[PDB]
Amino acid sequence: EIVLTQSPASLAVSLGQRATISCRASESVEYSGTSLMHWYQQKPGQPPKLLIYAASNVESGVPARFSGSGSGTDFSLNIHPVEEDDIAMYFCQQSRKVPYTFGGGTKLELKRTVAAPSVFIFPPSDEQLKSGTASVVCLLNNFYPREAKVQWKVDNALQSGNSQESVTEQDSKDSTYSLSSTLTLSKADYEKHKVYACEVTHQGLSSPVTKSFNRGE
Amino acid sequence: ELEIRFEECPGTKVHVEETCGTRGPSLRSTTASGRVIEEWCCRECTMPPLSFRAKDGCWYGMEIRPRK
Amino acid sequence: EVKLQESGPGLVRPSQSLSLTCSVTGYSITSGYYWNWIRQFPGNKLEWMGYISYDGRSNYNPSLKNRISITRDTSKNQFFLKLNFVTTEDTATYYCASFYYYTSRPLVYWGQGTLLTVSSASTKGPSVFPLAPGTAALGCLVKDYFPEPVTVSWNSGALTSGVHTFPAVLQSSGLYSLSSVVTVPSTYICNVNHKPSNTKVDKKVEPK
Repeated sequence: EIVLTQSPASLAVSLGQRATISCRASESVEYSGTSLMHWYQQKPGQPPKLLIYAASNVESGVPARFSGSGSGTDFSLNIHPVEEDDIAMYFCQQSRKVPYTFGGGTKLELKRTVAAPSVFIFPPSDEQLKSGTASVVCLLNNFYPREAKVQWKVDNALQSGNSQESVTEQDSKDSTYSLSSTLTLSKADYEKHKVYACEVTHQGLSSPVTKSFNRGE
Repeated sequence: ELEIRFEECPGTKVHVEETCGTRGPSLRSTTASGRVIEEWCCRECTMPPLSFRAKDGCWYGMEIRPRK
Repeated sequence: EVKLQESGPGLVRPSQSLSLTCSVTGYSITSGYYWNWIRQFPGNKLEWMGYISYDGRSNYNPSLKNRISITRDTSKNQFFLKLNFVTTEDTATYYCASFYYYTSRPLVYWGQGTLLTVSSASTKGPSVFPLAPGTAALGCLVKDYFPEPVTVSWNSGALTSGVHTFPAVLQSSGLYSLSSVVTVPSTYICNVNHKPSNTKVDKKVEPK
């Protein structure tokens, strides 16, 4: 099986700057002087879209800022100038030998200015407490960079193993991320403690911010 | 063997229109990537359209042009 | 117009059989193209499974050449992915795709994709709870459902700016949970649809 190694796994690039992804094949992909190597762009929630075929031919409808080069076992996709549309995954794929194989993909992220998260905490609905468990939710809205730390505090007792996070994809308009952390506790353990706190650590904050509440109003 | 056949190429449709381009090089119904060019035209050509069935697919007569 | 469309069951229990359909529109599957099946695991690695030609010749990925068939219905203009048995490792999004024979064989056409989850867990509808409150943030907590996905909107698709619907997370209970939020100046109802359970819930979030 022809193994395709893509590099880098991820790449952050600011608007207008050049972004170049590389693909390397375990063996030669040439056949009859043609590079049986193709490039695809995939957005979230969508199938891959053909960008470059035969390693250098830009498919109809694809903007001129894309280009491909290489031969043999080494190929490169080039985007310049990078635009906002271009935030996506990018795959190389060989069709020289069967089975056909893909690279691991390269996630393209956009660079922008620091944006601190707006932090919100939500207490468990008592409709959800009537059910028998309790989920405290903490929201981190519209921040950049992606790196953000969430830590839960129950009466300032540090928690572990009882929370689950989830981050959105880089927004198409403002290039920010958003995060949700959910603290799941038994309704028994929930009604035994007093102050629930969420402590967020982000580059856009001078020091970790905490949003809290007490059970009752 | 190259065959002359009066029927539309697979995945394509021919519109008789004054708006069409003039006669030119005979084009294949699929691009180099293999994408079908769906809509074709012609100025005064009669249906069904002239096509060539070749080793690599369906080609259209000189009178039949891509719509855009 | 050339269109490829997948369709399938969505959830299948382990060791059971899998059959997915790809319906082709605007082109006969008995001409020109090789009709392929590609799947994308979680983590986004793509694996080519096999094809069937316009002649009805098939070729398979050796990784699957004990359980896979790729059949076709020329009268319905469809081709199918047949997997004799599935494991939990076969959870992925399954794509159909085609390449023209007299080319460098790039995959020019793709289907929208279909999500397939393989798990012993049973289908269950979600419970929707409110996330109640300068700028204010509210939302809806969609908890304890299976399988994915859910679809959330706000005020029947009118409210669309400032909305963030998060990726689901798999709880230790084997069921999914996600939240959908929207920021707003200080009526709001989330619309949540889990079609594997025919659940359509409206829930109004206003603060106490």
